[PDB]
Amino acid sequence: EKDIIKMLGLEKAHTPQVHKNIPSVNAKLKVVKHLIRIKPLKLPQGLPAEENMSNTCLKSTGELVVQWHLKPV
Amino acid sequence: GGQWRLQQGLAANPSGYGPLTELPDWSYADGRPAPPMKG
Amino acid sequence: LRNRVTDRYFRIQEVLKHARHFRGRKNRCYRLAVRTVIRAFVKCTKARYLKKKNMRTLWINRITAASQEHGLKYPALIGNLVKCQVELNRKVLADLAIYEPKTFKSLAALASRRRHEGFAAALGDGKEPEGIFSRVVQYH
Amino acid sequence: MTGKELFEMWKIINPMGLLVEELKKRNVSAPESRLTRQSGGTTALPLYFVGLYCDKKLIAEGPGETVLVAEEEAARVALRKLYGFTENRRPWNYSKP
Amino acid sequence: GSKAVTRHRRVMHFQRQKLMAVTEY
Amino acid sequence: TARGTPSRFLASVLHNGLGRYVQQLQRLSFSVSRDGASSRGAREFVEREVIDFARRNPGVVIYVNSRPCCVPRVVAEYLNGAVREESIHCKSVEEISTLVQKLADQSGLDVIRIRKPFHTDNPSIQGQWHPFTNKPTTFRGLRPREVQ
Amino acid sequence: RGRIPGRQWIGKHRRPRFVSLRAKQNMIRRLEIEAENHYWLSMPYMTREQERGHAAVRRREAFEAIKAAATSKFPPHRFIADQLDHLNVTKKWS
Amino acid sequence: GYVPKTSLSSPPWPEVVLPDPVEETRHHAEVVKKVNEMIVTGQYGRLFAVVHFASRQWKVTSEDLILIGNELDLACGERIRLEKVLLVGADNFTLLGKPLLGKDLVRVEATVIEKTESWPRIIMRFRKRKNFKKKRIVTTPQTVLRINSIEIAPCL
Amino acid sequence: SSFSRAPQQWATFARIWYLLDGKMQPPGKLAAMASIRLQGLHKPVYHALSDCGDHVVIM
Amino acid sequence: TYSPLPDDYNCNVELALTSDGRTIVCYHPSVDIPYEHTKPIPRPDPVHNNEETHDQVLKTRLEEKVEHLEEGPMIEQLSKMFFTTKHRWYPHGRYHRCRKNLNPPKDR
Ligand SMILES: [Mg+2]
Repeated sequence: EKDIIKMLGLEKAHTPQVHKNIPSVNAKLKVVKHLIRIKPLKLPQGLPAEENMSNTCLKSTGELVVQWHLKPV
Repeated sequence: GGQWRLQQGLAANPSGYGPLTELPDWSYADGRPAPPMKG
Repeated sequence: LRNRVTDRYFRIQEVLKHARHFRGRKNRCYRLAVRTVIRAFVKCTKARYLKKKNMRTLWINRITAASQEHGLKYPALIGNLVKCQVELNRKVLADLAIYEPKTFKSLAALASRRRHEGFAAALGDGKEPEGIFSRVVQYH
Repeated sequence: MTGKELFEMWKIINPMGLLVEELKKRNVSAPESRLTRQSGGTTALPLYFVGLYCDKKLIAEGPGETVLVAEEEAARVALRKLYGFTENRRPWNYSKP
Repeated sequence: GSKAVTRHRRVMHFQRQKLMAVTEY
Repeated sequence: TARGTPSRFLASVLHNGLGRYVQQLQRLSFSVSRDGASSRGAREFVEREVIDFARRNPGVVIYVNSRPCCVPRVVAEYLNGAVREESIHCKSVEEISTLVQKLADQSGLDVIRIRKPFHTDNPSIQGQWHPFTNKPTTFRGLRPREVQ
Repeated sequence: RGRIPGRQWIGKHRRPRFVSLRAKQNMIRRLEIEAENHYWLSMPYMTREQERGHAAVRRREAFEAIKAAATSKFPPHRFIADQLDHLNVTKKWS
Repeated sequence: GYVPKTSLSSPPWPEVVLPDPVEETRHHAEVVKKVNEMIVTGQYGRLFAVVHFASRQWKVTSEDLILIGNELDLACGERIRLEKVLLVGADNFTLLGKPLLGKDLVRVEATVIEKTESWPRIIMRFRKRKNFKKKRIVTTPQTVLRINSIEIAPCL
Repeated sequence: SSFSRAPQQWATFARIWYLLDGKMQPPGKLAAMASIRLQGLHKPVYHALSDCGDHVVIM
Repeated sequence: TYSPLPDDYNCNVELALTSDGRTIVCYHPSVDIPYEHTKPIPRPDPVHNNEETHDQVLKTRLEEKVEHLEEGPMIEQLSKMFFTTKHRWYPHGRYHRCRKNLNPPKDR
């Protein structure tokens, strides 16, 4: 389990990380499900383009927003 | 406690992610923008 | 003897300069002064977390006493303050409760109103008003 | 002068006399002392609060261990409020016109 | 170390006791 | 430790931020040896950057005694009268420059314990709290367990 | 009055530790999180038979880069400038 | 639905009702208008603020002193404008609220004076019967700041 | 307030008496409040080295 | 009407909200003490030291307030007057007095 955790890139606690959705990573996550938390990743808009790289955010509940600002609605 | 803020979308730690961390702290008096920190 | 020790007294003074305010033979006996200074430095280094915890508990106790004197409690006050989109740590709250009672009473009134609005929304399962002082601000 | 008290630089003797003189200069009758709050009257550590009332209206209040020092503190507070040199005054503007 | 079957009931582990207490009827 | 060394309070020397800011550093007496391998950094400093350091702030006077010694030292006096003497024995030019910059930026206060990093002169604004606060007054201030 | 035998945590007659409410709530929330993880880990995408070799090129390139970085170990270069400017220790007012 | 008045029928807390929302909004508008009038007419003095600078919430008032634990990459004698205002108010009125206040509401002006490090602290480790003993001296840089005056604009 | 220094300190740090009536009252709830007011857990200027103890008179 | 806190002690707070939705404004004016909640200050004018034969006899009697005791009863009287413990009225050793900071720093 320690080896799987170290190979999945989860050294520090409370650190987000994105993997694929294939049976291999599925089994690797089922091995350490009692140690980590599995949550899907959804996209409200489109994928970040080349110009929308330095302006991005992960947000809560897994919502990779493409346009993140510091101004209220 | 910070579990109530998990349902609104502002995470649970106010010292990170939001208008209190990404916003520049200090600035000049004439109007020049302060250089962002390395963090 | 060849190139022996000729500056041992300076090391003794450097060690004893940290043991100039102790009781007993610890301020004169080097063999015991070494251990005394070692333990003193170790405790002074390890007591930082203890000092932080003591200050935090003192701030919490002051906030609780102020809330009990005004007419509320501590957990309800903390919840209503964290549910009103206002980020104030315990230090500024204690400083206000000690020096500025008007703003602390205003905060207590706002907390009581927020608690009443939350209770009303829970009993009504809200639908339409959901609290006047509520309405979280969306930052995109 | 930042943070210093007014009468510490003035050092008066009878605050009540100057207070009643200023009140007579402001078309005011005469102030009278009333005991607002108190705690411990027979112990070695007493506390009193004397409030100066002018025409059934409070103007200031001053604490003290006895009644004389409390009335003196109340008169000092009233005289400092009538002169506009209090702790809630406007700070000095250290800028250029 | 004791065996798997004994007469003195033998108190279970802390995690096993927590699991049996949280999964009651 | 704090129980073995004296402490002080955090305050200004003569309120520099209120009115106008003045330079706390006054004189800088440098002692660079003529010959030796222990004052090369000080020699290179006096050769290349002492003119720029003197022209940066006109309120600081630099004295170069040039006394043949073995340990190069520097004397820094401030407005309050404190004299902090440090040695630049075997140091590079950048280290000496950073040291003199830190000496010019600081004042004459002691480098002991800070003791409460925040200091205010008017702490009470809306009235300092007293035990009689948040307590309503009864009719005529009648104490409990009385008849009149 | 009541005495505990040798070590209240190991051995035969031990001091029994019980469960309160905080531990029960923690176990409940952890079981809920684990059930949510089980639900989110119950749907693949490529069904194994559609990934015979999609990202093997990147792995091969990374392995070649690691091999090139590990096989390029050599002592650093040695210049005369250091040996020449080391003579400046006894520098005078020149 | 009718229940007799006993010991456990009615809740111990008094039943609290809520007023009309329209009347409440009207009262709030009247109060904020009175506050704006009192601000524009000049009836305040000696105000304080809670500036969140360097992740430390201070009681920034008129003529005060603060100390941080780092540097600001600025020369001694430059004015610093502080933002992130979450609470402000002189006497008889205070302003709050949602994360921050507006940038045109509160204008805090600070000034750097002294730039000194700190006292030589001691960090020592030790273990029993293991010949383990470590010791260091950490001298972190600090920066002394001083807030001049705090202005307020009546643009509510 | 506009108070000085010694009168302000005497008004801040001062002993305040209290009256706690009994008659059909549990001793635990009364003793809890009595000890809270004796230690100083009802004032914001609470401190162990300040010696801000008050007086509680339980009848 | 509705009030979150009783507006009869300390201060009178009035909660409000800005129509914009980004700030909270509260107006709390100061509250004074009415005239019907105060009592007249007593004036203890005690005078029982003057007579008809002499006039400075009262001035002579004014110098008759002196009483001497040892240590036990004195500490007991101090403890019963100040409501303290008798352990604090005893002297201290010189080792606990030479290390006393006679000139401590002062703030404000
Ligand atoms: Mg045993």
